[PDB]
Amino acid sequence: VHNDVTVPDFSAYRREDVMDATTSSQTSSEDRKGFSYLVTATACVATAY
Amino acid sequence: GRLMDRIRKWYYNAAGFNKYGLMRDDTLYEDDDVKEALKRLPKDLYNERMFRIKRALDLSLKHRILPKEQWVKYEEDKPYLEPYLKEVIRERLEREAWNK
Amino acid sequence: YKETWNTGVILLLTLMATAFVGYVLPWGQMSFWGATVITNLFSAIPYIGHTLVEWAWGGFSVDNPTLTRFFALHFLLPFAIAGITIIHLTFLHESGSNNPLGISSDSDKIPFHPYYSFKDILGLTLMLTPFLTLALFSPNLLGDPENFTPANPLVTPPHIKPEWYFLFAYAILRSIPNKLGGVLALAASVLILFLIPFLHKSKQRTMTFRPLSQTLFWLLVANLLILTWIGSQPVEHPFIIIGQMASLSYFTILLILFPTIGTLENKMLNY
Amino acid sequence: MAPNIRKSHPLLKMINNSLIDLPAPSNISAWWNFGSLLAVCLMTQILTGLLLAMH
Amino acid sequence: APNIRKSHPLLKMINNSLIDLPAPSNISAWWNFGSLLAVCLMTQILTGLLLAMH
Amino acid sequence: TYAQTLQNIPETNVTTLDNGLRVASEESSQPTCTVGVWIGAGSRYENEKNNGAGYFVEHLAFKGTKKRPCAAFEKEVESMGAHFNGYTSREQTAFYIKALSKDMPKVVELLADVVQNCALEESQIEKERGVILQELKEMDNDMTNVTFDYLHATAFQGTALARTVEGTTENIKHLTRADLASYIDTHFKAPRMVLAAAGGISHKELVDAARQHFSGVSFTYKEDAVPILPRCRFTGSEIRARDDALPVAHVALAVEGPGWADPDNVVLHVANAIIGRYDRTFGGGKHLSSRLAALAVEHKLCHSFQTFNTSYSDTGLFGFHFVADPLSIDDMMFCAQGEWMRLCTSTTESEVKRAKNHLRSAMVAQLDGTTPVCETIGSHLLNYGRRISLEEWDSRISAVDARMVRDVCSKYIYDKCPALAAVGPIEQLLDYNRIRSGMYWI
Amino acid sequence: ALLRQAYSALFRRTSTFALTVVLGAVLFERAFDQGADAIFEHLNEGKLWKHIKHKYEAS
Amino acid sequence: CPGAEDLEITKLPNGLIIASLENFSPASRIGVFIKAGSRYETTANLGTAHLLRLASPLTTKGASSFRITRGIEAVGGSLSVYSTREKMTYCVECLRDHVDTVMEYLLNVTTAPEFRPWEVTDLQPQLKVDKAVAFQSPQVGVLENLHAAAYKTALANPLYCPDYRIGKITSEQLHHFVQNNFTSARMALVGIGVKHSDLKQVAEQFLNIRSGAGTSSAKATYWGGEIREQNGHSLVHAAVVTEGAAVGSAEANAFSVLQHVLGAGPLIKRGSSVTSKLYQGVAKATTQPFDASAFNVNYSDSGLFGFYTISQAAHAGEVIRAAMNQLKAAAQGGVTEEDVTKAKNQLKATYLMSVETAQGLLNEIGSEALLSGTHTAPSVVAQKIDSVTSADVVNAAKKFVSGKKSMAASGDLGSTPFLDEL
Ligand code: HEM
Ligand code: HEM
Ligand code: HEM
Ligand SMILES: COC(=O)CNC(=O)CCC/C=C\NC(=O)c1ccc(Cc2ccc(I)cc2)cc1
Repeated sequence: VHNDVTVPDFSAYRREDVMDATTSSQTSSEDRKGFSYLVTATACVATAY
Repeated sequence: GRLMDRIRKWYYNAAGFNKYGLMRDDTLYEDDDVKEALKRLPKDLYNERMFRIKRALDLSLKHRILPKEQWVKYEEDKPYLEPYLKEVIRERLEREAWNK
Repeated sequence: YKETWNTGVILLLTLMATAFVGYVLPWGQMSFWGATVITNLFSAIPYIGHTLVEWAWGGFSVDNPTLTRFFALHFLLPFAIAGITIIHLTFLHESGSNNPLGISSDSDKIPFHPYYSFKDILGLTLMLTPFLTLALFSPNLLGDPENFTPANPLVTPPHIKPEWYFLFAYAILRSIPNKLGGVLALAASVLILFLIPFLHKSKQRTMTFRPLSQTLFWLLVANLLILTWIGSQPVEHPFIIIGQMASLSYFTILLILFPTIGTLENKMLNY
Repeated sequence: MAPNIRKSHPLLKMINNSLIDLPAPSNISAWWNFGSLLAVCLMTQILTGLLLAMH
Repeated sequence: APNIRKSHPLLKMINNSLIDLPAPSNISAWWNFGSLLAVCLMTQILTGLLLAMH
Repeated sequence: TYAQTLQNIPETNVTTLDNGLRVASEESSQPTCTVGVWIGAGSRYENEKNNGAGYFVEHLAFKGTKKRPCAAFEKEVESMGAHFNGYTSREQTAFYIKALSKDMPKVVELLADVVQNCALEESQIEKERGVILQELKEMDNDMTNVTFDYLHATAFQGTALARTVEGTTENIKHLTRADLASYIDTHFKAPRMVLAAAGGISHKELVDAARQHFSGVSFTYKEDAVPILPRCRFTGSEIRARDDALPVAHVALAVEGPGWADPDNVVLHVANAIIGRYDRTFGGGKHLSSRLAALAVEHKLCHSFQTFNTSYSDTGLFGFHFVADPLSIDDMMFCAQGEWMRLCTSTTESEVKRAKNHLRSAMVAQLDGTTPVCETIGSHLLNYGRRISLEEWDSRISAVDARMVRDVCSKYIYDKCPALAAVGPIEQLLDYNRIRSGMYWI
Repeated sequence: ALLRQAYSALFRRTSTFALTVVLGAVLFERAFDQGADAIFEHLNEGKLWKHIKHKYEAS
Repeated sequence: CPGAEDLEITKLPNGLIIASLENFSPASRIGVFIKAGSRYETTANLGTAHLLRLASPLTTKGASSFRITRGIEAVGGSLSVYSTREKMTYCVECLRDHVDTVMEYLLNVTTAPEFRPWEVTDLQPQLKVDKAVAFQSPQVGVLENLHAAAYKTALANPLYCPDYRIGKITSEQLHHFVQNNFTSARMALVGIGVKHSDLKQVAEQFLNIRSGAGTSSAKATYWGGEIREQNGHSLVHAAVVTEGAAVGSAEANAFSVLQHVLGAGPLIKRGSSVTSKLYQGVAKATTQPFDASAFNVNYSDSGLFGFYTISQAAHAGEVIRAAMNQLKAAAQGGVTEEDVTKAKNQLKATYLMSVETAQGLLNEIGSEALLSGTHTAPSVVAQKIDSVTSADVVNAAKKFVSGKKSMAASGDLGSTPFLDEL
């Protein structure tokens, strides 16, 4: 049945800011992305030059 | 006076698509509206238009035309599509002005 | 068939450019003075003008660097043409070939082979004859002889005219008495092809059934013939005025008389 | 699979999909020939071209 | 129709051979040389012309 | 006029008992009516050991009490024509009866008897055990739902919200009289229950009954306290259940919702109206106003699709679900994600003008009859903490315009990691990344 | 928070993301060049014509 | 500021009945009920009723397939067609300040359809579909057959265009179905949330299509045969019935009560329904899950009555047999004068709750307002209900066991019984 099914534990791989199943993941998003996006944006500058 | 009529008739014999057995509306370029109209044609009127063209094509390929006596005559030319088309177009014109 | 067409134009443009560079290689008097006048045409653009030319010549005036890089160009371009020809043909195959009557043909089609493979082999031999006939019995008919004299950067020949296929252009560039005007007129004298598709007003696709348009069409052809001839002639009366007219008339037939006759025509069929 | 080896060969299929089974108006004139000629023309310039460039 | 990445007789290609192309979820790094070889070719040709021009 | 018919609707009355219960109801003229208890309970309040109580209970809440066993209960109810039905979501259970305004009192008594003195016979449970277990082998073949559960199951993954309401297979096999009891005991408490009703009933006359059966006043402050719930973490992710043996595939995409309170939910629903929903039988056809509906038709994109704005106490899901053939999931998905973007970038005043009028009448049809009017009150008090009049709801809608929508949808949609749940022969749709990538620019 | 302010006013709008790489790279170049030039002219002190220059530059 | 009102009901010269009723709800719901349906279909033009139903959104002489859909959606409206074997119902819903505009289409759709050859042939494949969805419920498959297995004509005609005729219906056929049926005397313009002084101004000043009963319907001849459909499916559905009463014919109210007396549905979710003779009656014979109830339909010139079962295929037999013995022991003085007193409330109730949903109300007002141009107050209807005697009931139950019975099935009918074995 579709009931005996649950998402396994992705804590080993979770980003620290969203490891606690009781804190909104929406506060710590702005960052998680701003960053990966900064790597990205920078790489883009490196390329450009 | 009978000028326009005098004129139209001339041009008609001038273009000469009659020489191929083609009605005025057989020679219409098929844009989107026409395509649509042609699909609305009654089973037969379409099968007939078909022949006429596949026959005109066969001519153009042979380089010949129809004997004088089988040509279409300005007044016997049936505008079998003009009405269906104006409707497609009148229909479209709406959808377009309504999207504002 | 817009895409099939636009590619076409690009193709023409390339061929035009290709022959230009090829012609300079033999480094004859024309080659030179040709290479000197044509590239100089970009010097009409302001700011990046004089400067763009520099790359071209690879110097401050036509010299070796120009020649060698032109050879590179010429060697390469053809291939580009062969490439775009692939796009050209490939676009065409989405729609099928047009046809003389300008009406659907699904109602009756035939395999290219052997109907057209055979029609073409013959066509090829029918054109090949004259072209061999010239290149075998009168090699220099179409070619200027001035180009049998090694380039001399110090003396531009008195009787200077480009190879025939560039005369109409030449004539127009020569029609407007202004560096820029001439260039522009020129630029548009060809670039106008891109517009033809949007200047179609007739309810029918081909001229076969539009005598009016037809006459206007042949008028244009002949108009072109003249412009060519005019290019063959020196800048003097009457020629100057004749050239000027023919140009106006070229542009006008394309920009106004075709669309206008085109419409009128429809109203005469009662559409 | 496919029967004949002219419609399933990722190469041969092309010469056959664009030069043999290609559907064409039963009535195109002679003004449609120039297309090919232009191609034969190109392919030919290139030959004489290399041959030349070799000297 | 719908998207202009699958019906454009040109754009469809860059998308039919370089984007939607199905690839084993597991090819290694020894599969990379393919591209490199390509980038290698196109690159030689550039320096090549530039050179041939002198 | 519309504006006026709006303000004539009788103000909904409310009063509280010093024990926690709250009583409300809208008076009409109808000789018939509906009444019910709206408990703020559900699996959301369940844990790993008791997943399935709110359900196992909902199942026995109709098999009798201690005062009057099986037959007697049903018998007495049937014999007066009333209708007793109920349900239980993840965070809102409810038991309600439809009957003649005459029996207004006698009814309340019964309601008060199921919620408080539920029987719970040991012969009945071990019977309702075999049955729930069946309502599963069946509910399992309702893809639409097999999907929406999975969506929850990974959207809120790891938290309590991420559980099925019917609860696990193991739990329903082992729950005990004991465990059931507690659920009732621990959860069905007056300050968390709402007595709602609508029809030809007098407000006083109603409350009076309450005072008599819903007594049992409390002493300590503990009992007058509403246990605040642990927040549920949204997590961008996907869960793919494949079976190329199924006829169609169901997909569901979503972002984290705002949560009941937020005044933005209005804007959001206005949006969700713009894209609306479609389904094979819609006579609308290629002329429908929903861009997606239109495209969906033009290219045979899908058997059906729909927008949703599920809201909860603190959070919520916002997205859409469509069913399609294995060979169009893609195109479809794509067209959709696009319409979503369109929202955030170029929604016009016309697109919304229509959307509004639509939402407007949709909300009005939410109050079509006694049962649904009631349900609106039960749910309003329990969630919004009062009653929101159509006169209000309407004004809140007249406020929304393009600019509003564009900002809100950007606010909740634009560049947000989504929750994805797909079910069926879903090979053509295939990449979280690619999907993520579809969350921006267009 | 810099990253947040970053993500909000820069890396979000695809339009401004780009506008950043541009005005960004700009600074990067200008700066990088200087550094490398300096790290280099420094590792080769008194060996570059720019260093010997004054022994003949009659001034 | 608003209060109470009265239910008006004018009747123009041509016979176009107008039923109003302002209840000040924020939303109106106008409709056009019509004596139409697959009962006026002849062998030669079957399903033409059905298609006419989906052909609702097709262009009219005053509005395009487009402008009708976009024009209605523009106000948050809705347009739906509902029909029985003998009654079609076109009706739009919307907010009060817009009714004005939704009307144009409601009018145009039912009075001036163009049924363009193409829009039509381009819409026929839908029948294949619209039909396929409905039929997912075996509940409907057995009813189609019953009617045909209990009739010779009119009512025997299927509600969903038969398979063979999909795609062969014509524009001519549709038209003659409208010109010959949707006539002013067979039409009723019923409306809620509207001023009778307006719902009127429309019907008259705007409606055209002349009057006259158009084309009488083939009197319903009763047949009484059986149709067994073997399909390997897991459950066996079945309904055994006999001519019942007709519409408004006192003799119905009896069945309508004998309906509730045998148990016609549940009132408690996941219940046991003890007030259901039939149900309870079957449980005392069957061991595994099943379901049974009282079937009852009332048509203008006929009707049907019996029970409908659903059960596992192995028990299918006994479950049906028990369904009968429970109907005999009921037709023979085994009806407490009190069971009758209860079914009377259940019936008073059920009815009363059906007037809650704006849709449910507009249907009661309409049916009545079209079959007689009258409206029996709610206290009068409840009067004709209790005016039932224990005899009328025990008789209803008897009128059953004697007459010719018709049956219908579907599923693994391997252990299911034939009509002749009851
Ligand atoms: C090297 C360049 C070119 C080559 C080798 C070439 C070749 C072809 C070929 C093979 C065809 C198909 C057969 C035919 O209809 O003749 C074709 C068609 C066509 N080409 Fe070109 N082409 C070239 C240049 C152009 C140019 C300069 C134009 C005009 C701007 C053009 C416009 C077209 C068009 C419109 C067709 C459609 C044919 C039809 O009407 O059916 N092509 N071309
Ligand atoms: C694109 C088709 C081609 C055109 C339109 C073309 C045209 C020309 C022209 C106008 C000349 C000058 C001819 C003269 O001296 O009278 C020429 C010369 C030359 N072309 Fe091409 N050519 C083409 C392709 C090529 C290619 C593909 C090569 C080989 C890469 C080539 C190699 C040369 C060489 C060696 C010369 C110099 C020798 C000579 O002038 O005879 N050409 N070409
Ligand atoms: C196919 C890829 C290529 C390879 C594998 C390649 C390789 C080489 C090699 C081995 C040399 C001798 C380099 C040396 O002097 O140490 C060379 C020279 C040269 N190549 Fe290429 N080449 C390639 C393509 C081209 C192309 C496309 C052109 C332009 C048509 C070109 C133009 C030249 C020139 C001008 C030289 C002579 C000048 C020099 O030696 O630096 N090459 N190439
Ligand atoms: C075949 O090569 C030639 O005929 C070139 N030789 C000459 O033009 C010899 C005489 C030089 C003097 C003047 N030429 C021009 O004014 C002239 C003007 C326009 C063109 C057409 C053309 C433009 C760009 C381009 I790029 C190509 C063509 C060609 C030539």
